Amino acid sequence: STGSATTTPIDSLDDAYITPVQIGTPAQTLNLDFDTGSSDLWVFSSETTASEVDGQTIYTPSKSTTAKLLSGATWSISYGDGSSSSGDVYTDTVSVGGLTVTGQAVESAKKVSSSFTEDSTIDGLLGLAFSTLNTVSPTQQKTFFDNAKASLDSPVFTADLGYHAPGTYNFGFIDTTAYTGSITYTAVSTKQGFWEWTSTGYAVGSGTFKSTSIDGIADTGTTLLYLPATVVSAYWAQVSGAKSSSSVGGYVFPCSATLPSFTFGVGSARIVIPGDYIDFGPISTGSSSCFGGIQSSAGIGINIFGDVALKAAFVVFNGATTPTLGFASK
Repeated sequence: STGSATTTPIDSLDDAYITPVQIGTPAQTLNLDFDTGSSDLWVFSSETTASEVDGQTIYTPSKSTTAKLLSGATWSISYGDGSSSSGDVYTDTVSVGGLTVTGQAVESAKKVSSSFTEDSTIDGLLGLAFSTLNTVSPTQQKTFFDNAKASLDSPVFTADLGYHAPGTYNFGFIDTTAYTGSITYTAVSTKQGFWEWTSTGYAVGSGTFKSTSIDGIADTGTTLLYLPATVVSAYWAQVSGAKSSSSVGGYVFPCSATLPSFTFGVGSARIVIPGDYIDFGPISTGSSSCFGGIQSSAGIGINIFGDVALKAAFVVFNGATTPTLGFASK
């Protein structure tokens, strides 16, 4: 089997991408944030505290003839940005782009943190990291991909995120028309539960490539590119007037600037992030100070190849017995 679904930016900045997901019978379609940095499929629901729902579409398990409460199961998650959610668990039929999993754990939120409530465009998350990170207790549950894998034509999914435009998540096949050149594959460590890999270096604009190992995670659920402070300083030094602002929370730059590209290495291959992809717009409405799309990871503990990086590539998440990642230009 295969599946293919379009993923759409939630706003004009590509702050996140939403993909429609069919849950239950008859189908209830929710727009979920596919997140290769986490491993829970959780949704706003008829069980979510009413004051914490503000425009999201909800899953109502009592209206699904295939929903079954997973007795005694609860979940609770906290993300790297400070947000969190928790609740109970159903199993139900879940389909993405024509690919159907029966008995998928659907984690129904009873509580969500304010950042979720405040974003009416995201109805929940669909985790695509390794199932070892799934938070369901006392019996950990499998991700959608883990459940589908054995049925897929090939045990892979691909992320093809658009810049200021829709893109595609495919399951079970490589669309060889979706990229240019070849796909360069690189080793993955699953020891932390992430799609963790090592970039071979970087360049700023037309500058020389710096060969240096940068361990990080391929994370579709993170907006920005978080890299070591040395790398980030070298980038923003090429933007007149750019500076790190403690009060804003990162590097800012004059909105009048033209940003240089940023290149990262995948083996001997190179992925070029155009400068425009690094512009996240005014820090507050009407400001002439703009927020940068490359930020320091120094306070995180891990480097994160988020959407800023991934949207410049066609990315293969190869879930073979020994997982690997592939990157192609497009």
